[PDB]
Amino acid sequence: IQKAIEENNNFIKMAKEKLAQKMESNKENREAHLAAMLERLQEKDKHAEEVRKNKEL
Amino acid sequence: REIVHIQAGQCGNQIGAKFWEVISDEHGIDPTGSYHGDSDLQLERINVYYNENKYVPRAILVDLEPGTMDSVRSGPFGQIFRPDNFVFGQSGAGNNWAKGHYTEGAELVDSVLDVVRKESESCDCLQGFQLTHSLGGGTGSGMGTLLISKIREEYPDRIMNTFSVMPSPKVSDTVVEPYNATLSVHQLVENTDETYCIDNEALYDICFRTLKLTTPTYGDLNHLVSATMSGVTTCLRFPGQLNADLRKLAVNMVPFPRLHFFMPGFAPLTSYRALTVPELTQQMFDSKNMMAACDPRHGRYLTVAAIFRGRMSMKEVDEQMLNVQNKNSSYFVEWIPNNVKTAVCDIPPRGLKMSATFIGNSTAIQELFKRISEQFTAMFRRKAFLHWYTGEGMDEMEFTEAESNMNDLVSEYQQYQDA
Ligand SMILES: *[C@H]1CC(=O)C/C(C)=C\C=C\C(=O)O[C@H]([C@H](O)NC(=O)/C=C\C=C\C)C/C(C)=C/[C@@H]2CSC[C@H](C1)O2
Ligand SMILES: Nc1nc2c(ncn2[C@@H]2O[C@H](COP(=O)(O)OP(=O)(O)O)[C@@H](O)[C@H]2O)c(=O)[nH]1
Ligand SMILES: [Ca+2]
Ligand SMILES: [Mg+2]
Repeated sequence: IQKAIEENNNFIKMAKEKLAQKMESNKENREAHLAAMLERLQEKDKHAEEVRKNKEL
Repeated sequence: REIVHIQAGQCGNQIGAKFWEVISDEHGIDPTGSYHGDSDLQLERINVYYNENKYVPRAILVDLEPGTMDSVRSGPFGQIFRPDNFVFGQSGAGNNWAKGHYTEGAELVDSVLDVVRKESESCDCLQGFQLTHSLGGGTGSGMGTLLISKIREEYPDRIMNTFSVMPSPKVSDTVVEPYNATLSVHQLVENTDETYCIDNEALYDICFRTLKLTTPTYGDLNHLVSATMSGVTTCLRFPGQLNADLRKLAVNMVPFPRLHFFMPGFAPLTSYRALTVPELTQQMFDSKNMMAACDPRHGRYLTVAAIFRGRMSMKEVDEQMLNVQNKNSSYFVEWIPNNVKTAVCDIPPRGLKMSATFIGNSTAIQELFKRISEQFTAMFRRKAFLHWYTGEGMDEMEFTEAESNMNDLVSEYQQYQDA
């Protein structure tokens, strides 16, 4: 009976932990995809600044 | 004097209910526990099975789900049982020996022992216990053998007797029956003094081939069983000389402690006509009237008890019983002299002027263990269906050990068959 309790508990534990690790990895990945996208868009705004500066000469 | 009766699980409660209906009728006890019979023979040994102007079965009803015990309570003699003697859980055992023996059964077993103790404690001189169960399910098999072990610990000098229904593929509920039966047989070998082996395949074939019932129900099978249980307990329950208590029966029937598995039989079994003592005797010894699906001509009798019931010539009984032994002497081991004993009770079963019941300790019972062993191995070699057991905490090694122990039993029977 102790063995059966232990293995049920260990199953819960491992399922809990695996899920926590996937939801964190997923979150960091999604965030990074978004941050990269926004950084490209910001490079473009900086480039448009330079164009308008280049025009002023 | 007193025997305490325990019935566990679906099969165990269903046959146990029928046993109590049948013996209550024989002892003149009505469904309200009142005595309305007309022979003092009925009451002389009533306290063996009944506490006392009412008579109440010394019976404990156990299960891990409520349904069969609800039917018992509603059934014919359902109000005769003491209400405190119904002990049941809710979760069930799922046809799983591990659930009965180790997990669910473990939660309920102490409450069963409380009731066992209360019944034992008002006994003037408890002789021991009789348990009805199947070996193929979860509760009767796993929890029933757990109970037997716990009773032995608390009453180690009392006799333990079982009526144990052995599974068959031909009359089967689940594929895991051979696992549950192998695990149980290992317990019975160590912890019972006497086990009546009742094969569901034998019951079916008797119903189908001999009784001409086209489609047998469990009800049909249990009718057979309850008739046989009545026959085999006759000498416990009525005045007499021979096998009159559980311990005397064991001393006469069990020459080696492990070889305590008996093949019972009943006669008559036919599809109004008078039966003769010759006919009873011949039918009682015929393989087709025996309830373990083993051919006694494939082995030898170590010991036999025969019980005749009804008005009949004691002289002709002794005569025919000597004819069978003298005519078939090779099937009786010669190194146990006078190994067949005969009792006679005047009271017949209901509906019959005359009957006979056979209890054989035959080396042919090896065939029943071998069959279960082969069905166990076919699955266990592929570890099939084991997850149901391992999920309750059991290890494979316990299955290996049960299989070995049952194969050992088979070898032990073979040795004495050859001796
Ligand atoms: C249970 C009986 C019941 O539900 C239905 C009826 C009406 C009868 C069943 C009879 C039966 O099974 O009988 C066998 C056997 O078939 N009978 C004979 O062979 C009779 C005469 C032979 C002459 C040559 C015997 C049997 C198992 C009877 C038991 C005794 S214990 C109580 C049950 C009642 O019947
Ligand atoms: N003879 C007979 N066999 C039964 C009966 N009910 C179940 N069985 C058999 O018993 C085994 C299943 O065990 P069961 O008693 O139903 O399970 P439990 O309730 O967990 O003990 C199988 O071998 C079935 O064929 C019954 O009323 N009579
Ligand atoms: Ca539980
Ligand atoms: Mg069942």
